[PDB]
Amino acid sequence: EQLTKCEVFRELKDLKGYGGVSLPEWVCTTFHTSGYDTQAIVQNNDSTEYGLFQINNKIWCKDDQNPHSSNICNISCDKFLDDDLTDDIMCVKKILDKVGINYWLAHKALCSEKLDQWLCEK
Ligand SMILES: [Ca+2]
Ligand SMILES: [K+]
Repeated sequence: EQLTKCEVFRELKDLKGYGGVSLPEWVCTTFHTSGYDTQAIVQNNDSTEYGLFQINNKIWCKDDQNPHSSNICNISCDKFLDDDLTDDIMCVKKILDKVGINYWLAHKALCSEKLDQWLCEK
């Protein structure tokens, strides 16, 4: 589904403060990672990134292109293409505990300033 700014804000609530990443940062970073599309798939050769968070199948989750992934998150990648972002968040929380916010490249380029464009009021 195609989510909006504030939908994302609501829905990423359990991520608020985890890793010292605020909700506004994540709204921005998700926007600039998947365009708020929960079914977004990016792939090459090679590797494929899945969902709101563009969680990859090289080390994070398993799929048919890389069934031999380390599968850190202990899950099928395609669980990251439905609307329940509960499992997506638990995996992002693991990406954060081991490689940090810079897995998401949009964070530093696009979401390191003008965080006022990413607020949801009331
Ligand atoms: Ca999911
Ligand atoms: K979109």
